[PDB]
Amino acid sequence: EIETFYKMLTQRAEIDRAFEEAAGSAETLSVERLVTFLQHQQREEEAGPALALSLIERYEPSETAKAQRQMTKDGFLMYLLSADGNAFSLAHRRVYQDMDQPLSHYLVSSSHNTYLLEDQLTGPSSTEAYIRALCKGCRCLELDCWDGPNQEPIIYHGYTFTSKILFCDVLRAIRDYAFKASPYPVILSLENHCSLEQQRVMARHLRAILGPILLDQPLDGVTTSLPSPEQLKGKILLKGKKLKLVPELSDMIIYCKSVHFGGFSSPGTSGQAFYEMASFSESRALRLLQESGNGFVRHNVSCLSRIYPAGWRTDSSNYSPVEMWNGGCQIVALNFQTPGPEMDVYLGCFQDNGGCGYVLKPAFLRDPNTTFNSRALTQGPWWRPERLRVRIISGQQLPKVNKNKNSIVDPKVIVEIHGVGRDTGSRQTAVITNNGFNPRWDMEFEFEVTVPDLALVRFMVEDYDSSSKNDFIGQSTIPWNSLKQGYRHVHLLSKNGDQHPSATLFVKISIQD
Ligand SMILES: [Ba+2]
Ligand SMILES: [Ba+2]
Ligand SMILES: [Ba+2]
Repeated sequence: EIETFYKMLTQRAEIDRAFEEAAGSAETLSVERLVTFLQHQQREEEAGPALALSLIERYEPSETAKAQRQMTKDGFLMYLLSADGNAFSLAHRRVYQDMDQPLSHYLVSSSHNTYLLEDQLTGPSSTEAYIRALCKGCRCLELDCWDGPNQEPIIYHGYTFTSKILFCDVLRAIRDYAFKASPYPVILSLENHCSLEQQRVMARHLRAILGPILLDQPLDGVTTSLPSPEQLKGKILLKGKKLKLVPELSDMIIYCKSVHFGGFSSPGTSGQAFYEMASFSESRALRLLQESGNGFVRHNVSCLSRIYPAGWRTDSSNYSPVEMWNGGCQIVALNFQTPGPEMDVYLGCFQDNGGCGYVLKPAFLRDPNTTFNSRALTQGPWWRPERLRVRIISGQQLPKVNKNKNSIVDPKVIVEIHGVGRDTGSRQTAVITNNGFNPRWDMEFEFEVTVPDLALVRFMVEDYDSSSKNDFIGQSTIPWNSLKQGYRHVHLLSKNGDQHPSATLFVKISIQD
């Protein structure tokens, strides 16, 4: 029993099976057999002895098998539960993309009314709100500045009862955390309602506090395009109105001149300058995407566009970012403080490219001569249908969503495809009753995805309730090109984006053209 029970608890058939298939009759996987697994099952492109051997050196527990270039079932499991066994590509968990193009070519992690911790009407504001966001990799922040007592500018939500904070205190927090998560440029959106004098104060604080991090002069030779993330590495840049407004501030706006949306031109008239940025509410954006989908896309190739949540979302709720990304919208601002599927998708996207906060758009979204319109799909390089098969096998140590600490979870799994409208889909498994430790579903879903470059696959686990809304247990969102094949574990995250140390899903993924 102290083995029976013990090791029976700690025992997974699906794993046994997998090893068996891999290893066949042997009690061990030889480097050769492992390589075959890595290739045939895991579809690793760098599949080979070098890979195999590192996996064994890295994960094999038996000194004998290790020394002898072999993997036991235990090392097999370790591997599968490791960062290498993660359904989210380990290789993409480091900056690996081209960081030398104009900013407008990247999707940028952006926050809305960053200072807020809760609702838009009366909740608190705090420097913490800025620290958190920056710690989640956010690059684009928002400061709503108003005149404050003692000639000290404050920040809060204009015309509301939201609590207040100091512009200067905010600046220090930003300075301290701007690059804790990424070395790439941070952009500060200043919504300026300050008197001339206090505007002067702001400028003083900016210079004093940010010091040399602040970008206050154009980049040398940057003439026809926005600089690249690499060129602006380690810098903070301001976005706002440029010449009611003191020069001290206006002179600091370099590549992000706040501008009213004109329309989409083409030549050197109308469709704004690269160093100028327009903003669109959630609604206007949709309509524009609705009527002038390709115009927007094309507009977005050389220009940065900021989207922000509809005014009615006083609860700080969030819209779906995907719909904006499909149009090439880069600065899609969300309420970082609000847990939900929207932020789940948001942070899944930005976990890519080493989580640096700048994720390179697909090529077709970087072609000024683009005929793409996610809303009216025609043939083009973006069209590359794939057949995805996901098998939800089992779950391991699913957290109790909390509740009257006595009931046991009755887990079910939902799998969703987010992307161009035609690709969006969702499927769910059955509910296993009373088992969060090791529910087993062994259910498979298949999805057809025509524009994978814009897709994301999301796994969600709920605790089923007949009497009410199901409790969210954990989640994980993976960008299409980071989705690893074969047998893998999906490491579940909490509402708040936190990693759940031992809560996982064991799955088998296969992608075929
Ligand atoms: Ba604002
Ligand atoms: Ba129960
Ligand atoms: Ba329940």
